Amino acid sequence: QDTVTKKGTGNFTAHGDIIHKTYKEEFPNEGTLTAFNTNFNPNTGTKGALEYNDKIDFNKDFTITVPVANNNQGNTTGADGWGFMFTQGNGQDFLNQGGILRDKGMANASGFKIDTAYNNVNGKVDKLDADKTNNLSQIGAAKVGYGTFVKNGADGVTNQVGQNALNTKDKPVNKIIYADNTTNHLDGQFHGQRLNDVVLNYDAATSTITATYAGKTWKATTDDLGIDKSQKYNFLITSSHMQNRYSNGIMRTNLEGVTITTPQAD
Ligand SMILES: [Ca+2]
Repeated sequence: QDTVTKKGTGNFTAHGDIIHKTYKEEFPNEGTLTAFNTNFNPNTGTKGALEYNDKIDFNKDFTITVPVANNNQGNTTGADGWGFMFTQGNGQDFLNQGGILRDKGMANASGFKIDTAYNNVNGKVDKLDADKTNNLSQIGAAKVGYGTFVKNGADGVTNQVGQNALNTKDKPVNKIIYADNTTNHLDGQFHGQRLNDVVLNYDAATSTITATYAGKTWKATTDDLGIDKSQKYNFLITSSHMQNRYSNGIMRTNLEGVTITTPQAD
């Protein structure tokens, strides 16, 4: 099958807390990495998005690949995670309303999240984080989170949709160990603080998105996500760091290896 690919800073628009720089000792194999959440402010928290400049057409196949490197922080102090979000709205709306990583964000937004935080506002826990059976039971110092597709309702409220992870023995099923203390660049164990690909592979014939990350696979249909295949969508890569957290929540990608690949056929 012949495909076309767009990538890199020329094809994404930054919104909010996004910077670019080298990390020579920690990522000597890499060029310019793109960092979210570096504007640290425990009074407000922070957030950022990268918005793809072209529309997503859910009547045709696509594969989206995003290299991510997670903060090496426990789930009560680090960043909220990564939200790979499809929406009729834009990055400006996201800065205004929020995304898919918390309790509520942009109305009708949907997509895949890597949730790296146990979010608790004075004893009120984000609903999906409180799901000890499917999602999350290790809280505090653990660098433990979870993956899942999600859909924001007409009211913005985030709900879990699609399938639980399809190829795992982990308990909870959706678990992701998103970082550890390894600094070795060659070691072949999975290390979520190093760069690892998120792959979103959409099959138009079956209306199904497959998400692969950390060797785990999730699936959701356009019907699960509320996606109208007759309408073109925007795609955003999002991250955020909650207020009242007192160490860095820096989350990084390599934008020149963020690829949006589609058939050359119409
Ligand atoms: Ca969370």
